[PDB]
Amino acid sequence: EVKLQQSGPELVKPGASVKMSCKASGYTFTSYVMHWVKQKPGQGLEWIGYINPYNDDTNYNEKFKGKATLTSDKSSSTAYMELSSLTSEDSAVYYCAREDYYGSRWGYWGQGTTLTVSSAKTTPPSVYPLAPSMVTLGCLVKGYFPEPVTVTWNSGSLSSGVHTFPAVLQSDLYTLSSSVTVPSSTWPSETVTCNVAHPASSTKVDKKIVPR
Amino acid sequence: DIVLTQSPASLAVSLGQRATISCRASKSVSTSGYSYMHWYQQKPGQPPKLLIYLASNLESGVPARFSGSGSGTDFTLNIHPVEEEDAATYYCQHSRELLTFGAGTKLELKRADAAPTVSIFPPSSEQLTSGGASVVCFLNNFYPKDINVKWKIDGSERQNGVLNSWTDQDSKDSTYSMSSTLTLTKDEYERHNSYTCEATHKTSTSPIVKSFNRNEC
Ligand SMILES: [Mg+2]
Ligand SMILES: [Mg+2]
Ligand SMILES: [Mg+2]
Repeated sequence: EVKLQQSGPELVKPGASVKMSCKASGYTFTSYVMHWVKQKPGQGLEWIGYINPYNDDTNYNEKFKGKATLTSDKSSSTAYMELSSLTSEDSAVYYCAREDYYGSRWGYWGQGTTLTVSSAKTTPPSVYPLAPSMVTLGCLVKGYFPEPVTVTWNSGSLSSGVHTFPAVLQSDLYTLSSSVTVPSSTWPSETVTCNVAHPASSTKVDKKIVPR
Repeated sequence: DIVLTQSPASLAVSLGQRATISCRASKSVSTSGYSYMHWYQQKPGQPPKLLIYLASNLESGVPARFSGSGSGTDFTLNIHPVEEEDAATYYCQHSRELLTFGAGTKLELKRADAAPTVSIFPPSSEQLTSGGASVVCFLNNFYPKDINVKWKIDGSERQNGVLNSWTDQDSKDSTYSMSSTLTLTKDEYERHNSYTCEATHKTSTSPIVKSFNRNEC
């Protein structure tokens, strides 16, 4: 099938330039125009511009004329976006999308690349188990930078009763928590464990929830 | 120069009701033949998804509960019957000249009022021995979204070092959840005996409170 694979999250310092990629597969690359969109947390979709990979023609929303440069490489079936003169206002999720011949509809989208433009240093999380009919257990992931972290329980086995809350930034560090609810018969008779990944610091930590 | 005005910005509907979302344009988007209006659905942490193309064509793989209509200057997206999974933001879109997205409509589900299930956690031993102390309070699966959390130590309100975080509306049951964390130093924590988080919510007249005594274990 058609697929659009965007590059992973990026943290850059202010003033820098960054180049995101959008790797297409499952179709003839040069036949379709590719668009880019900006979306800031909890806000609408802002069109950036497009690249026609067949002739490398481009057009931009005025807002990004100075800011964004779109390119494509026919060999690698990859569209690129270069953002320049970065500031914190450019921190956002960036999406690529393919425009279809069928009514100019955008039927296929990349998963999104999250950009953080920050001066703060990369820092791994400290993971703390929260131990105390159903039982709710917890996992505190404190003092990391940048986003994202990935939390799971029993490697996804307990996905059902889980709430992983959005990270909150304080003093240039993020903190979040995750709750899991299970039957009081299952715990502590069987082991529950939160798994936390912080790719930016190459961190994979497991903490078993043990009664006090 | 075609301006898209989408309305309403917010819509709350009961399970089974009809939702209707409108998008109008300053000029006709249908003068050359087909109507260049598309509709998208976006859920938190996901890219937008195409629902309807060219005003009224249902995209492959999307359910018949969704339908589009209109022509020229006025367009609607109808969802009927509305399901719990439809909690999302919906966008209209036009290209032709300057590609433009509507401002979006956030669809929220209505449901029965529900008190939070409140659970409170003392700092883990691992944290205390690194010199810190976070007291965590979960307030889970409640409705409606508005809720007040208060922290008390030895029977009196504290406000410093409190961080709150809220989830989006649940896909399955349409409830909301919240965490509140009170952070102090290890030394500060060990100077007090009683810790309390209390929720003021629309369901009860009295607040829901959970507490613990540091010196239990
Ligand atoms: Mg979906
Ligand atoms: Mg219920
Ligand atoms: Mg002190």
